Amino acid sequence: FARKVVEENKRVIVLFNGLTTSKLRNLLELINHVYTKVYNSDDTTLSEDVRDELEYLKVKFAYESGREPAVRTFIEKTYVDKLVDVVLKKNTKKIFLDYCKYFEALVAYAKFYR
Amino acid sequence: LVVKLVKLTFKSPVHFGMKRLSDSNHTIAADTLFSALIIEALQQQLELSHLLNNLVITDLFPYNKTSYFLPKPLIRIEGYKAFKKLTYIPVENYSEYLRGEIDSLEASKIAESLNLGKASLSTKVSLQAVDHNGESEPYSVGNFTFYPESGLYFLAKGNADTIGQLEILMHALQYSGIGGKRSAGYGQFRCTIEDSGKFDSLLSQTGNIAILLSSAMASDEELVDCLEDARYLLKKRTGFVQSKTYADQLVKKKDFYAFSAGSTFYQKFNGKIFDVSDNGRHSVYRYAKAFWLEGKI
Amino acid sequence: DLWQTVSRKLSDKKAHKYSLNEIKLFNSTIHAGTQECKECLRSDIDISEDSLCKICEGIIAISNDLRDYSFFVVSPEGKVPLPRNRYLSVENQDGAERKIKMNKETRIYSKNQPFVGKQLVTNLWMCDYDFSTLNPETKKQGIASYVNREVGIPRLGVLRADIDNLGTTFIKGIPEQYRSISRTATLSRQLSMFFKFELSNILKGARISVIYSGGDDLFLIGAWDDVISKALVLRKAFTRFSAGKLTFSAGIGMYPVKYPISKMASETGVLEDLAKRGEKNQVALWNDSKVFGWSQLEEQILKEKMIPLQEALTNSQEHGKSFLYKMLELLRNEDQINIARLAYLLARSSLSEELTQSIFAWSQNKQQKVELITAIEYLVYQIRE
Amino acid sequence: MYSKIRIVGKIDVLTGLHIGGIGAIASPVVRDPYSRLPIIPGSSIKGKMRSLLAKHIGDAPEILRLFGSSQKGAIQSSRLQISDAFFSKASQEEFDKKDLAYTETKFENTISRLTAVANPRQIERVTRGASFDFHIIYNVENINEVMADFENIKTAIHLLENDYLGGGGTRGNGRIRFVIDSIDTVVGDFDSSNLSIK
Amino acid sequence: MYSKIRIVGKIDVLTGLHIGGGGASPVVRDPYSRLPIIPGSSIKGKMRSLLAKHIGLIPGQKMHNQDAPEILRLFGSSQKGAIQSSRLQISDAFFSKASQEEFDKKDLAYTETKFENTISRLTAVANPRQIERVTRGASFDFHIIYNVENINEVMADFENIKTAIHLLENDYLGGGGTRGNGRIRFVIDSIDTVVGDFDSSNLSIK
Amino acid sequence: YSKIRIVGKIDVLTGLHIGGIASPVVRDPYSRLPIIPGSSIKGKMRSLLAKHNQDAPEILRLFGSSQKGAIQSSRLQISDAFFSKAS
RNA sequence: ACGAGAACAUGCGCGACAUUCCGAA
Ligand SMILES: [Mn+2]
Ligand SMILES: [Mn+2]
Repeated sequence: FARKVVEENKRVIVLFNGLTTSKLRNLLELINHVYTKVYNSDDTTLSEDVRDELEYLKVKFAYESGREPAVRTFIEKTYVDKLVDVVLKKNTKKIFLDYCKYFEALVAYAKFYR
Repeated sequence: LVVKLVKLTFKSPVHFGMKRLSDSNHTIAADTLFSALIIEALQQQLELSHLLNNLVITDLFPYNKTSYFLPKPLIRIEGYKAFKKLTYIPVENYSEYLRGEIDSLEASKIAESLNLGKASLSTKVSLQAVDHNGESEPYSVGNFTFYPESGLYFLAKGNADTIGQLEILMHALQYSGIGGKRSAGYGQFRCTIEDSGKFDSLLSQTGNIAILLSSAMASDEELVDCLEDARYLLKKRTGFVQSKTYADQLVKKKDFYAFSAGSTFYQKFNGKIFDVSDNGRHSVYRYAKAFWLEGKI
Repeated sequence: DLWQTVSRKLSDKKAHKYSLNEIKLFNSTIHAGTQECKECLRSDIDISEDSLCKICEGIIAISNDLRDYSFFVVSPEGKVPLPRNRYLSVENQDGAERKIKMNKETRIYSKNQPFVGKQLVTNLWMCDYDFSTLNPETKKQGIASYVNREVGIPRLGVLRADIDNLGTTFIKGIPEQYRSISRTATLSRQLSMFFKFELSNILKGARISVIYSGGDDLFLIGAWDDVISKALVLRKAFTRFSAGKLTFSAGIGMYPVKYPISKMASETGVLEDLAKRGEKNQVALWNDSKVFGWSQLEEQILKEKMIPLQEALTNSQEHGKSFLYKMLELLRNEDQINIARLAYLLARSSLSEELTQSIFAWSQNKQQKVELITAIEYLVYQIRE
Repeated sequence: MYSKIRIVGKIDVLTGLHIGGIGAIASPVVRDPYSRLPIIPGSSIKGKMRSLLAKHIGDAPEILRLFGSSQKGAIQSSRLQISDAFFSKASQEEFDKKDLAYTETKFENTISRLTAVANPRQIERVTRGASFDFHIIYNVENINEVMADFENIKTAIHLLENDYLGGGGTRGNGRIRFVIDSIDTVVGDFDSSNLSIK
Repeated sequence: MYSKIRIVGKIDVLTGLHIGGGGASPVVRDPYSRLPIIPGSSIKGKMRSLLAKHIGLIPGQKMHNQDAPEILRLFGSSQKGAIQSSRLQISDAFFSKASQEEFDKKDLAYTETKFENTISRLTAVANPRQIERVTRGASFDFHIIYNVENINEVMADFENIKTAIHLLENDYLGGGGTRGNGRIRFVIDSIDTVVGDFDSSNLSIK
Repeated sequence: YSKIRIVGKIDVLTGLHIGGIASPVVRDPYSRLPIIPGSSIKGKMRSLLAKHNQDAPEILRLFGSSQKGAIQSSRLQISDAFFSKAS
């Protein structure tokens, strides 16, 4: 699915209405910082501290959407905002790692199509 | 006599050498296993009379899931390169092969259906000289890694006490390991001894032709009546004596030429435990007794 | 049927090779060797100093003479034994002429020679190609000189070719109306003359030594890339020589110097056996996983995939060897995530945009990703300081 | 009568272990041909324990009778049969989670003394969390030398824990730690309840 | 009797520590825990390079094996025939758990993306660049082993390790270094001869 | 080979900004205090010294050179200037 | 009395050299 959304919003190169890795570096730095927290803990379920921090990730997602319009279009089309909801709903490490793999595949295809 | 099937599942890669450390064979003849049993028996302070006089073992043969492989009979096939390259034939297909009923395609499929392991060549160094102002010696050890469901098996004929002794010896041989680098991690296995049901059916049949199952050799008297119209393969059984007692320095055994497994004879011959030592402190035994599996050609 | 029965009688002879007396005398050994030759590993024959059997000592003495001279004189005095109480030696034109003058019933063989004046020589068509003998510095180390490279992995390559269904070609290939002793004998001579004589011209200029050509098979040891390149040149030339109608399969191995000689030939023989499986017109390259077609290896693996990668990476300051290794790691696994990581790796790899799309397309489809892996591996070996 | 003692346990990797030799890898580690899992050869364990025990003792009769000998006159069968340490099933499942590769590529360089330029290198190493099931068989040829030999085995294993296994472990690699799961006499009447390693 | 002197402690990163590695310039991380690491080759190379310069460099040194005999003895030599074991073995210094829990408070990321740039002298335009650095609050559990081949030469060698550690404390361990990165301070938790009877009580490297 | 260590204090007279609000000043993550990167100092002194990779040979040895075929180690190692505890 | 038996794929090696988050208000 990650390859599809990048394909659909790839325009001639303008991606996600002008999204670059510099626009996403604030969000992804938080995402991989959260990734190392989940990676280290050997728990089948997300930690309570991680859950509150992921809620702050949701807040930062909206903050970056308001700041950079390109990031806003990137989030809505991807549903990465909605994916941060379901991982908190399931509250499992395995679902979250699938979400991080989804975001990593997202920026990977985003760079591939640029 | 009673025929017990011994299935050897190997934990680690095994180094079965033909003439070189680099060689990686998937099987050992009966002479190699029998010498392993004699070495085990002398270690465990057991008696050698049962092994030397009553035990009739066969070559270690490949086996994988839902199949037991027997050596290719050296019969005339009445696409001929398919049988030439064929080595092992499953037991369920063994009765068919002697009668015919096997096309070149079927034989080629049988050879590729042998899922017995994968050979390789590990390269190692000898830093003994490195300390003494020298250079490392890179030497190669060829090893064979059996697949998870694969391994080697062999059948044993003997009395109750001969088989019972072999149950003890095989249990001790699990941890000595068979092969050529068993003190360097190559040859560990676990063996289960069970009464053979399908093999007893195959050994019960009585055809006109007799098929060797072990690396055998007839004495002078028996070679007179057995060699007529025989189709065989003389293999040069060579090597060094593995013993701390035989001599101060490691020396080679006398060359012994024995028929390969699967050689077909119209006259059965009982082999012998030939002596291949030369004025050593003890007699080196090279097993050449014959395990006969009769068949209808 | 006449030829099938002759070979059938031959196979019956091969089964019962020995008789009662010969078998007994084999097992009638008086003295254990307690000393063996390094090469032949024979203890029954008398071993001299340097720990060499008498036969192999003569074989080594034949070497350093086979390269220089072209006359093999069978004579009462020589280096290696031959039947009828004769021996074989390799001498020059003057040395061979001396030997034949001294004692009669002496045969002299000339290798690949054009017809010359009246003499008792017998023309032998033998493939003696050896790139090392061309340069005196490399002549000292025959095949081990191909290991010496300025750039590229030092490994040698071993090529073992074999014509598919040659026996079926002689028996069933010739139709009934065209089968005869003369028509068959022509086919034997054309196939023989291709291997014995034409192989030397095909492998010209390549770091390759021809161990044997002889009728149906082939054995060459040389530089790993030269062996692969001349395997494709030889396959193309064999298609021209045979005008189709005959395909050969080959195993190609990648073995360093000091690799066991028996293991070099055995493991490549296993590869040729793998290429002999199926429709038989295949080449087994390096591992048993790379059993490609001849057109597939020549075109899809090398020209279509490896060459674009080499040109792209040469244009940059460094010849890759770090993107290539990371590409291989991401191509070895079947995970969906590794595809995305490969996409990111290609994007950051700083090569042309249409090539990254091509590499991504190649990794997608099975039987096309393995071609990409072999293309990367060939390129990686091409650049090894 | 003759006895055999089966020491079985774990070789936990403490730092990336590289014992040199699927595709093209820069300085690859030795792997099982079938499963393509990194392994620790028994000859590598045997050689490193023999090397460290030879340094500790000082060939010596203690080393020769423990790791085997072939010298003229004194041919000693090797009592230690150190099998290949294969990648454990537990560490395979543990590495499957986290989708962590069993081996990692370590990037280094060599800054030249003459020119101060860095020439990069890559050696593949088994990742730190790896664990190898080691299977050692000690052949009790002497019931009087077993206690002294098992003291030597413990000394050689203690040295090996403070040293590195195969590779450039002077620069970090190869560090390992042994764990003994059990020491049970599989063959013979000899008892190993008193016997222990580490 | 073989003896080995184990030196275990911490490497406190006074400034951001950037030892490069595989995947804008990521630091080398231990793959098992995904925590930043200090490879033992980085430590051994920096100590050897600094100590060899301090002792003196033979002019036109084409190889590392042409170092001083004190350097070759301590860090190993590879000359044909005259192969020297390395008395000092330096292991990878992993991100300590003590510092990891300390970084868990304040929710530090174990790393920082430091934004540098280059101002070209001609164009006077800035070319940005991002390099990752282990945060200055971090500390790495470093573990070293010193082989004892000559008892007589231990005091001289541990003086050389004292000089090497002192030199490394002033310089950097990896990365820009002269631009501020890589500053470290060695903390010696304990010294003990784990195997061997050698007396390491009267031994110190800092 | 000798090492001479210059420790001191750089007291800032005006509003100092090194921005790695349009641009927040760079901060040491551990203490969240402002920091003067050592590369900011070293680059500024090197540029001013050059004015007063191809530079004068005196500057090249002082702050380092990476010329192909002739690499000179930086005799100057400017480190990050952290926020003073006293200040 | 296992083409055996002995044998560390091992030794040396910094992911490093230069690089102002800067010009404009
Ligand atoms: Mn053919
Ligand atoms: Mn052929």
